[PDB]
Amino acid sequence: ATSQVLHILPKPSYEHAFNSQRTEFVTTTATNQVELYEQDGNGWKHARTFSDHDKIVTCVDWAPKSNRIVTCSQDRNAYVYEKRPDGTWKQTLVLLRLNRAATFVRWSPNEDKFAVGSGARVISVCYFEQENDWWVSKHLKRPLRSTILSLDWHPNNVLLAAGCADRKAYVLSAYVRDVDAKPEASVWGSRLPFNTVCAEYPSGGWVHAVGFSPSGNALAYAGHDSSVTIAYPSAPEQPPRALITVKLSQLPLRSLLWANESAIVAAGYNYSPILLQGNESGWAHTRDLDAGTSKTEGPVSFTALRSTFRNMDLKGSSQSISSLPTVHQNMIATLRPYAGTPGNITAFTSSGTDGRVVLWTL
Amino acid sequence: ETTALVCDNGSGLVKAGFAGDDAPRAVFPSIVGRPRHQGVMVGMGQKDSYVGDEAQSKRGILTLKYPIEHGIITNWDDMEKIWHHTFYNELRVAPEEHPTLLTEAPLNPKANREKMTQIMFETFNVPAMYVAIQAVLSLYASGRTTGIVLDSGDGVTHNVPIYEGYALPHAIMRLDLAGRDLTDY
Amino acid sequence: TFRTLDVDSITEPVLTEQDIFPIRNETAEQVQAAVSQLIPQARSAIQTGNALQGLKTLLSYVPYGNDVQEVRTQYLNAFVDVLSNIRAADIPAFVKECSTEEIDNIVNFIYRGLANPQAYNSSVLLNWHEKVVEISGIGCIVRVLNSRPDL
Amino acid sequence: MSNTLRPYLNAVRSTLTASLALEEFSSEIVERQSQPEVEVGRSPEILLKPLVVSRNEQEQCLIESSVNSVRFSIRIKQVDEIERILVRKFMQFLMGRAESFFILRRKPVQGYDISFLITNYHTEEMLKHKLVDFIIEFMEEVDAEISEMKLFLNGRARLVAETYLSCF
Amino acid sequence: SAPIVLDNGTGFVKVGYAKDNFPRFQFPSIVGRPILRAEEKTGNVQIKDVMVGDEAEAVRSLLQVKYPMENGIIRDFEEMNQLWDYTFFEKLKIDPRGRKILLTEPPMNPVANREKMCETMFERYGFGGVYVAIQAVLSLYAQGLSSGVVVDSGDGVTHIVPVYESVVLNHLVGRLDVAGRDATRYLISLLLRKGYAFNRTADFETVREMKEKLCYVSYDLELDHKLSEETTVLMRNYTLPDGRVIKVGSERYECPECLFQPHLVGSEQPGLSEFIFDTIQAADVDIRKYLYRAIVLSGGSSMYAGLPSRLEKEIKQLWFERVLHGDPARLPNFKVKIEDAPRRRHAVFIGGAVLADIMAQNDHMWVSKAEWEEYGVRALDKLGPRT
Amino acid sequence: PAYHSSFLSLTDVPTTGNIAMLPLKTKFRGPAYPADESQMDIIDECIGLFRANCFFRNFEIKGPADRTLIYGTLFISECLGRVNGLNYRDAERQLNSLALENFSIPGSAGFPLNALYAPPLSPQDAEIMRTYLTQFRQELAYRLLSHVYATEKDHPSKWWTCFSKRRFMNKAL
Amino acid sequence: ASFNVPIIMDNGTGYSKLGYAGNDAPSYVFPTVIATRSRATEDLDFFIGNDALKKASAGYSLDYPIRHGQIENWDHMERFWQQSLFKYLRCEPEDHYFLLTEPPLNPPENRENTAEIMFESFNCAGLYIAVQAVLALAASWTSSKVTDRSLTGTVVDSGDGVTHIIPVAEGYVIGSSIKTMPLAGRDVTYFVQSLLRDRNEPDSSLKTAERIKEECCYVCPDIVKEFSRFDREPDRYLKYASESITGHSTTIDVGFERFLAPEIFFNPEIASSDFLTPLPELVDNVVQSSPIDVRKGLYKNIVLSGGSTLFKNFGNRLQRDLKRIVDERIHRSEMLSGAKSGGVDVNVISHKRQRNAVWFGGSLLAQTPEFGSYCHTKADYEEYGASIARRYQIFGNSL
Ligand SMILES: Nc1ncnc2c1ncn2[C@@H]1O[C@H](COP(=O)(O)OP(=O)(O)OP(=O)(O)O)[C@@H](O)[C@H]1O
Ligand SMILES: Nc1ncnc2c1ncn2[C@@H]1O[C@H](COP(=O)(O)OP(=O)(O)O)[C@@H](O)[C@H]1O
Ligand SMILES: Nc1ncnc2c1ncn2[C@@H]1O[C@H](COP(=O)(O)OP(=O)(O)O)[C@@H](O)[C@H]1O
Ligand SMILES: [Mg+2]
Ligand SMILES: [Mg+2]
Ligand SMILES: [Mg+2]
Repeated sequence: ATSQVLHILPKPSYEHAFNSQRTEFVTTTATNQVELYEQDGNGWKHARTFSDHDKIVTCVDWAPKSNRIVTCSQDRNAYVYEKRPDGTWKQTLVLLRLNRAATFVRWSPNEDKFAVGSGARVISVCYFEQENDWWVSKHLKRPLRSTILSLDWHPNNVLLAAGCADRKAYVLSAYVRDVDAKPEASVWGSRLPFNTVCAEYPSGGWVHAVGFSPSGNALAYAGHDSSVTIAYPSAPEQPPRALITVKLSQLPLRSLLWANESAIVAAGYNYSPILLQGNESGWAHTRDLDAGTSKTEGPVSFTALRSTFRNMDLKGSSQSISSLPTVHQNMIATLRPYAGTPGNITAFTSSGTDGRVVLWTL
Repeated sequence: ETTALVCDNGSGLVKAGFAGDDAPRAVFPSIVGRPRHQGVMVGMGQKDSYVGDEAQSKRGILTLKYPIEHGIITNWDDMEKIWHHTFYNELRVAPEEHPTLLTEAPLNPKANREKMTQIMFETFNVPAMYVAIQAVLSLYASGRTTGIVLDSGDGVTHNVPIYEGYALPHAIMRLDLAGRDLTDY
Repeated sequence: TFRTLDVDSITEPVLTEQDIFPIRNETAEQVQAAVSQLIPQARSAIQTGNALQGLKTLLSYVPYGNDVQEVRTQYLNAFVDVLSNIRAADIPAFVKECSTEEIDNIVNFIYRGLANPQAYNSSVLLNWHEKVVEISGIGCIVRVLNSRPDL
Repeated sequence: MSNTLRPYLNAVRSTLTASLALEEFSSEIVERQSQPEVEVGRSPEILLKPLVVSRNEQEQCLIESSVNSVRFSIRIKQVDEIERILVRKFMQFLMGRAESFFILRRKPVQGYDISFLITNYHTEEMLKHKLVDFIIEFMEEVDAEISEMKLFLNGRARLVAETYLSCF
Repeated sequence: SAPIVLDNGTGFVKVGYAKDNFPRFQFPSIVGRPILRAEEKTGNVQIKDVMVGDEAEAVRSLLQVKYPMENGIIRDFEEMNQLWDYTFFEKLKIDPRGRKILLTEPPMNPVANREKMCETMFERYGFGGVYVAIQAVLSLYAQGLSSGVVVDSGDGVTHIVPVYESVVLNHLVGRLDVAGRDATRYLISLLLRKGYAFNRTADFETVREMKEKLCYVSYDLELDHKLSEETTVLMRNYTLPDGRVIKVGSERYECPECLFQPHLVGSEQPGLSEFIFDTIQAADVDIRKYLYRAIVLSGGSSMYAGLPSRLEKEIKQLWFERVLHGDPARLPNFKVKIEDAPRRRHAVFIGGAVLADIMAQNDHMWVSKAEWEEYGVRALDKLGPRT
Repeated sequence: PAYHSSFLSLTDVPTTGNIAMLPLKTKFRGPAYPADESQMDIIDECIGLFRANCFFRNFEIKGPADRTLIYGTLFISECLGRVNGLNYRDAERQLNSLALENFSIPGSAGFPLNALYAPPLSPQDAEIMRTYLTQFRQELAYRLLSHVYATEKDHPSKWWTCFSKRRFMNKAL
Repeated sequence: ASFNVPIIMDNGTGYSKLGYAGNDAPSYVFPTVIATRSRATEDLDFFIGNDALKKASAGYSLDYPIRHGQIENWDHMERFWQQSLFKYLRCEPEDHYFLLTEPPLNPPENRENTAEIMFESFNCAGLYIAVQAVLALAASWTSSKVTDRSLTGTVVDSGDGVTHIIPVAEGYVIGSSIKTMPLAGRDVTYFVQSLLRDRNEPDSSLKTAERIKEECCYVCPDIVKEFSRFDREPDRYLKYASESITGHSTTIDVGFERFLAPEIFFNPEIASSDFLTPLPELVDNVVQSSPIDVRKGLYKNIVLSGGSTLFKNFGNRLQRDLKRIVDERIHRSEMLSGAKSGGVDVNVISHKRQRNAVWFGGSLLAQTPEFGSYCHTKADYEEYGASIARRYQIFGNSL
């Protein structure tokens, strides 16, 4: 493949999100600030910041249809941002009623409701009441046991894949009346009342991420044991047809994105993304998209010479510092789509603790 | 990080600037020239002495005289005036806010260096200062560790051979012939 | 006074290890008998100069649990002896001719053997660890970090 | 040093680089707060099993990991009690300046003499592919220092004995 | 049009109107006189005779700051008059005569302060209405609750008041003389431990922002002493607005500890949790659940990180130690729920805004100008006959 | 640091910008209203208090009279820095020449204390301020010269010129 | 059984005063400075005290281990202690009990380092750490026979590096009222040196400034009136004979410094902007922050301490200022209320042992039989570790 480094953030970024037109993107940093960036010719430049929160901002997600930004942070509060006609953005607090720090947020594919993961044993799902202009949260506390580490919606807009930190993968129905209509019968189930245990699957570690297939009839989750498991549901209260597990020889995976109806791209502490080709019969690692082991008479400038003396003085080597082969320098955060019709993705972006926002061109 | 003034009061020019700058931002001749005419004209606030570029520009009716002679200071009052000019009218930084870094030729008289540090501490109230050697700094700028450095400024020409780290103090040869003598010839 | 005497330990019962990992369906007597049957086969295989086959047979079943300490210690002693009775030059073929789960058990038990050096030989365990990490990769150690505490 | 500590040193290297897959995680019992989870040990569902690396009975490497923090304590050889006193004093001086080290504990865990503690932030900002390099480098250089300092003790004792005795 | 509401807190000033949700303007209650010291004193725009509010806190480098209000009461009143003038004349720039204002006041203030504040508001402004309400009832209004005990901790003084089913127990109102200012002073002392000295006036606001950004409330004392005794993870780096960085260690968890252990600042009064427990226990046996079941934090000083959890754990522990006498049999039969709404800092303002239109459209509920002038100071009894 | 002009308590005193038109006694020409000959005027008290004010490093202003006192202190520092090592007649010549020089005024770019001193309201106010400052510093220099040579004639007393290097408030004309 | 006499250490910023318990005077009062180079190895070529002072230009570079009361470099401190013990004090550490002193408001890390150095490098039988003040209160009372102990007052300990105002009530020290100004004899010495600098005197050595204080400086009521008096009175213009090294009869013409230097205590703005509260006002704040019942005792007995309080008219001026401020407050209350009162008196007390009150108090305290039980025994250190003395006790409450 081929990758282009979009920007070099000065600080680690655990999340990013692009607008529908892919014109400007929002990203988080280490502190309570949330950063905005816009294109400057061939590069990107700073746009504005948000200091509404008080503690470390955890996750940020952009709604492409309505062009809205939500932000859930460690301060147990959620802010929803909508741009004003003049150009500025209007903040709006959402009362999550949580007891611990939020961890992960996602917009529904219809963007009517958004679910919030949390370490307070619960998950908060919020919608908008036009009659009161209010956001109200509902707690999902029946089967949950540990911290929420990831979220994943379903194309039916009702099922919600929750990646818990109790070595068990969770799927729940987030259907709510007055917002969503009745959903069609699904392989996951048909009778879907609010807060019902759709499915439960085990793992060999904390479920860092979960993901439904583009067809919507599967789940893929990765534990902390560097193993990605692809689930194929059969019927309600019926064991899945096949639980394919692929075990790797690298660092544990972090986030999972579905390249197409039969391909999964996932990246973690290995500083690189991977690809999975297969079907119901099985799966296997296909290729290392990060070039693998690439290992990538003249005057000396004043800055270089000063650097050489500083390294010599503070050090005993005065040699090149890292020269790390992989494009990223630290653990990767997440993978999100960039362009293409559903089930047809060729470009997807990624962010990491090094601050690099590296687009990946399949 | 810890910016410090770097004043190299050479015998012909006074190159100055902050630490870490790519090139010095304050270069001007080390000349103090008083007028030598009656000056019946009144007004315009005619000063009693001009230093540096102003002296060079007004040299038509000024008695220019260098305050240093072959690296050795001989006009301490004039040199104090030049230092005041460098600190205030050219760099525009308070002396008591940044440390300074001076240079002097090898084998110079000890009283010269003693009075240099005495003035820069008692008068300008600088926090700290150091008196390096021109050859060592030239070795720094050359990006090497060994070699014999031939330094020849306006005042004096001197060679300080330096091996890896260590500098031999018995092989320092100093010759007074320099740019001023060449100009006189 | 009232600052001490913590109460948070009783009002909210924290999650305990059996809530995380699946419980052992087998009984204590059953696993004890299984190990007591497997070990002498391994010792006999060591005696007849077929240590690779003995280790393969001993690797088929692996016991665990918080009530099987003694039998687990005997199993570990037998495993350590079997592994130390293997020529070094034949290790890479053995490592390459294993499944991922078998290699996971091997690395787990050699690493537990490393924890008690006052009764074992650390050199052979370190050499095996080096070779398995070189061949299989780091995922084995990852699985070790994410294995059951009773293993 | 090396040519001598290959298997033990590489085992420590591999275990440490595998155990450094940290992550930002808040506190599950206190809100709007984040603490190193290895040191508190209140939520067992995020604490990986303790791991030990050894080469001989007097050398151990306790590796305790967690979701965000990793504590790594080692024992170094003390063949004779001279080396015992030297090691204790030297490692005390080493931990006395943990402010400028960022990966040290001011007091080691009991039964040991040093305990590193790599919280998330160190992996967040400081590139961590040479933290392990520093670890192994120290684990060999420390024995080097102990030997050299006992040589220096012998030398100074000889010098003072000669100085005292020559002035009769 | 709509009545105005004013919350003249000790460390901050908030103002707005009825039906509002968030404070329209907030700014420190500071007065800046010009001063020249050993600084650079860039002439940014100009220095006026008396600079107050946002301009004062922005140009604070070149001016000295005096706090008109201390311990919840006004010390010097001319500066506070300048403060009302600023707030009414440029913060809102609407200064009609005859509008209705709803003031605020902590419970056990001296009578003279409130009386002469009302006198100033009448004579110097000519407003046609006035009402002074306790911050606690406004905090109760903020969440719409009716029964329960609410604790308000601010910059000046921390007070707690129990209310059961629309009845304020005036004989059990609390007053703890430890607040954010004492915490800031203890932080300054704890920094003087290491060597840093903050004796200027702007340094007070600097260390206030430092405590805002870094300090946190401990949840387990011994655990944090162990952390600060063996590990260097607690060290934070803070850069002053002047540009200088300092090292902060155990000060982070030792600064707000004075709220729970007032003996650190030389206060004989019991800690926050102990005082809450005594206040709840002194009440009648019937309302004790609803006192325990609904405890609402309010005020800026309650925004300490990890404060609600420590408060709940400590109140449960103290109940266990004081009532059960060590018997753990009946511990799981206790229900305590501390409220931690995100805007508990502006709960007083929200309650005032609600009460502004709760009792509007009927002037015969509060005091008017004519009634004031013809019944003297004693006219100020229609508000409430509190003890 | 509490030392301040005794005329800050004056009432109905005229002013220009934010600088008081305090009375002054002088043989020069200017707008200052002559003061009583038996009193302790602004210039005399400023000269007397300079030797103690130049050592402080924290001054809080209470009114325009304090601004006048600060201006006087700045001029005294400048003169002490200039009068060093001269004669008597030469001292008066040099000080009069420097005082009559077209200096910087509040409201102009070159004024170092533009933050504290307000610009003049009207051009007439600007001109009256011009003449006030000229007269004030002329008389201040005259009084300083009278005081500093109170014992000899051919040399300034080193006790009174040892304050020349003292840089009062680090901000001066 | 019969133990050996305890040893009273003292490590001030400028001077260190060793000695023994029961003695009527310190055995050694020499500056806290160590000479050091940069066929004896460089490990041992170090001199301390007066020997270091004399051997200054012979090839050594002096350095002061203690500044502002807190020790920065540890090699210098440990070498200073070993040189003292094994050269001047002449004692075997393992058979004696030590009474170290160190200024309050120190980091616990410094105390931990001091304890571990003492119990490892030397490993004495026992080590006790006391606060520079306390001993001052102990030495305050002269005819201490059985009963006449004040046990309640204020100690204004002003020394070379830092000054401390510590109130004591019925023995116990009220921590919450402790406040410290970071100005002392050294800062005013630098001020005197700068004053000599501006007048371009022929000699401006720091020792010359110290001697100029020793026989010249005195406190004055106010600065402008003193300047006027100096202008009028011409016999206040002294010329101190210097004789630095070879400048025979190079008299230094002293001037306004004689009253400008001591005024820093009652006007701290001159020294620096780090502090701006005058000493009497700061003492007033300290007394007011104290509990109400002990204010009379705090005001009644004020004890001076340290070598920097020996200025003439220092106590008189301090008492005058404090009395004026307390009268102002009391009268303000009176006209607010409208009733007379008996008022409160102030008696600033100076005694015959002003210079070394801390040492004398330590010596008087160590002789008590109960002192031995309070020391840190070596068994306690070897059992509980090197952090046995880290819990800071006098100022502030732990946990
Ligand atoms: N997140 C936070 N962490 C720590 N302290 C905080 C935080 N937020 C606010 N504070 C403190 O709260 C104070 C502001 O409180 P506020 O001004 O609302 O009380 P107040 O209205 O003055 O009280 P009163 O009505 O009794 O006068 C500030 O001094 C600040 O120190
Ligand atoms: N390009 C040049 N060609 C010839 N002579 C030069 C040139 N540049 C400088 N010089 C001579 O060098 C002298 C300046 O030397 P300088 O670098 O100031 O030495 P220093 O700093 O030690 O005084 C001048 O007198 C000038 O005559
Ligand atoms: N007679 C004196 N008058 C004023 N200051 C003095 C006098 N003698 C000494 N000093 C200064 O006061 C300091 C206080 O003395 P001392 O208490 O021994 O010092 P330290 O505070 O370092 O323990 C001395 O170091 C010295 O700088
Ligand atoms: Mg040169
Ligand atoms: Mg309030
Ligand atoms: Mg002292």
